[PDB]
Amino acid sequence: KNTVSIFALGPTITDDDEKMTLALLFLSHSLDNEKQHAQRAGFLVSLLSMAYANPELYLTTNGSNADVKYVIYMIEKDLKRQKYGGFVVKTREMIYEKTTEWIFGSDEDLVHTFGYPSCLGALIIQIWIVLVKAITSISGLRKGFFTRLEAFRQDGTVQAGLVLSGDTVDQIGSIMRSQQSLVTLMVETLITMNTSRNDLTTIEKNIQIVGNYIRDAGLASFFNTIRYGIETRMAALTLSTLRPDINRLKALMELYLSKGPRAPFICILRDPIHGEFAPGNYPAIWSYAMGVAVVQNRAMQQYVTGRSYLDIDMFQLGQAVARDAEAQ
Amino acid sequence: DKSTNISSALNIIEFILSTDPQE
Repeated sequence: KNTVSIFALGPTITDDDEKMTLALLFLSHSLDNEKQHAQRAGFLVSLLSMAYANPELYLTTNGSNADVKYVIYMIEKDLKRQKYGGFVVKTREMIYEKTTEWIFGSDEDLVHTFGYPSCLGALIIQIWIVLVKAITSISGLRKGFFTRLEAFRQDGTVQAGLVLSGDTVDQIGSIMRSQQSLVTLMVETLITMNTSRNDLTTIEKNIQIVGNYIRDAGLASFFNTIRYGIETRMAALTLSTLRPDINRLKALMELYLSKGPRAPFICILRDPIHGEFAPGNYPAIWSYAMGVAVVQNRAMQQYVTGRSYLDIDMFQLGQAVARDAEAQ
Repeated sequence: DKSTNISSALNIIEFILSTDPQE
């Protein structure tokens, strides 16, 4: 497997002031265009694993990917050395002189007021927010990123100083789309976070909050077809016309249950079965649900208009059947 | 979790199919 270099701070680095500086350097390396996407992704994994106390375990546990083998290189501070603030990339037995130059030689006030862990969390939460729309809805990433960020900024989770450039968010999305490796670790982390314990850091609570938005992304029309077509349990379900599409919806629901905890992230992971959930496959039921939905929900003709597949008869029946229901 | 959402629906569909044989 193509190896990715992950850089982890050693026990020698203790200063909170210093630790933020390394995190900012890790971001810059991820945004360096001279590096290839995979190397840049490894710098992003380095930043994300910074939250976790034992990066090696975090990666071992959640980073078991078929694509990339992660190599962890410890960054330590050597007080003898004068270059690059005494920082060095050292393996247990060796000092990597050239890699030290690569990381360091190659071309603060907030930290005292709010603290290192608060300040890193700003950087790490922004990286996760990119994933909500990066794979599923590339076009709306910047709008979506800021939408989710709004809440965090007001909470003060993300300070105004630490907010990420639009150019930065676009790069992070491209790296995520390019490297499935990144996405698998993030998804697996979320699944390993399913087990509920009081042992969740401020950041891990924040990760799970973003995770709810990331969990069922791209399958929305499937869920809207279920909510406003099947859960309504109106009498039109008996119709012979809807019977084939109802059977398919059954199959897709059963398939989704099959995929397991992985299932919410089908479209995010770009699984082979991810286009089987598209409303074109089951068009009559989708049209009916969209009719019930426009009668039941304020607007939402927004969310579905000028679809090649819309069955006008089913759409109108759905509206009628819902209108009778609204009376009661 | 949409598991309850899917579970509720699968049960509803099975009822619909079982009660109404081939429409």
